[PDB]
Amino acid sequence: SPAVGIDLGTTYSWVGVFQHGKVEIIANDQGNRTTPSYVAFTDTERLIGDAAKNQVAMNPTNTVFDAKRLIGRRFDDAVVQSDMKHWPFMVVNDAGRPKVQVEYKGETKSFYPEEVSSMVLTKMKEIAEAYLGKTVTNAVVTVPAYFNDSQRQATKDAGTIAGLNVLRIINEPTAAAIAYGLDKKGAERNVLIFDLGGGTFDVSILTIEDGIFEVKSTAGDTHLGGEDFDNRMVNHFIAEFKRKHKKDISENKRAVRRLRTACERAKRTLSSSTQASIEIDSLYEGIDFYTSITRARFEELNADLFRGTLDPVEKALRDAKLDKSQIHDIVLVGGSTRIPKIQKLLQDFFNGKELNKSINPDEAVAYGAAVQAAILS
Ligand SMILES: Nc1ncnc2c1ncn2[C@@H]1O[C@H](COP(=O)(O)OP(=O)(O)O)[C@@H](O)[C@H]1O
Ligand SMILES: [Mg+2]
Repeated sequence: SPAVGIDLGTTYSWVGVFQHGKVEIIANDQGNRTTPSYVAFTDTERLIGDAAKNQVAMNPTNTVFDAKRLIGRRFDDAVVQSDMKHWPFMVVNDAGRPKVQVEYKGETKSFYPEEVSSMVLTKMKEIAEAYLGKTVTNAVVTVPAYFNDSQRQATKDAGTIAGLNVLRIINEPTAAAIAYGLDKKGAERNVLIFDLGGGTFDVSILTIEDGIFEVKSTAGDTHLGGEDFDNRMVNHFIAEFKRKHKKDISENKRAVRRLRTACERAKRTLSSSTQASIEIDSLYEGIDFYTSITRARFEELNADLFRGTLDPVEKALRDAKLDKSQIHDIVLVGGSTRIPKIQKLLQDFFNGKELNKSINPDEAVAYGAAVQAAILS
């Protein structure tokens, strides 16, 4: 039976299958290969993915995201209490365990983090069945290497709730290394995984000896990601709109959301183009917002965030007791590592060493998990 590899991402989720000697990162029936890790609840329906993300500004308190930051954790955990101040949805305590509380079809309902993630996994399952034309049951699901047993068990539980048979929970940096065949290359191999996603930055140093993976060190920032770079763009354009129209759009949640979406899309374009256009009809009080931004300006807006990603690299190397010259392979993971300045900074830091980046970095985890799922099935 087909077995799939699932990257259950903090902000975006991906599903691949290894067939015929190739990995297919599977598109949904609108052609999109990624599913935002969003679930929403309304008067009439439950919405997953982009359908949930697209109505977040009209339905903020019943639109849930970031379940991966809660999954496997206890309610009184410092990080849970810290994160809850930034979320517009309610997190309640059920007997020590955090639950998200929403209104759903006119009734108050609460869900464990793994139930929320299972709804995202249900969609991934359906996407893969739409592509394969067959029932999909077996899956390998990835987690951050620092996840503990509770978080791993809760992530497996989300798979089970979704109807998946989770063959194995494996680490995201190991999935990435597997995707590049780094366990099949010789002596010990020191591998640095540089994983910059939508909300989190993870650096891992693995050593692979006789095909055995050992996590030597991890570092990073749990609250640094692409959305911070989008944030800097949003603020930049809110200030521009105010300077040009003497109007502050900050308190119109729908306007800011439309600006944010435009900024995220401009950001992606700036990874392959030196400029990007912003085109928003009726952004605020009937005023269109047609403008542009250069790649240089985007880099300037974020210069300290980009440069600072090197400090967790240095720390991970110090903890692994390796010099930078002892790294055999550098692997780029997460959508944010497509940013040319981040690539330049990292390659410069490694004295010109070529990066592993031929696999779309935001897809490399699902790619590796798909390979592992075929091996185990
Ligand atoms: N071409 C691109 N250039 C810059 N950033 C991108 C590009 N493609 C995706 N991203 C960013 O990658 C981040 C999400 O990465 P991903 O690994 O797909 O999600 P997760 O955060 O769940 O790991 C987002 O901030 C997104 O805007
Ligand atoms: Mg990712």
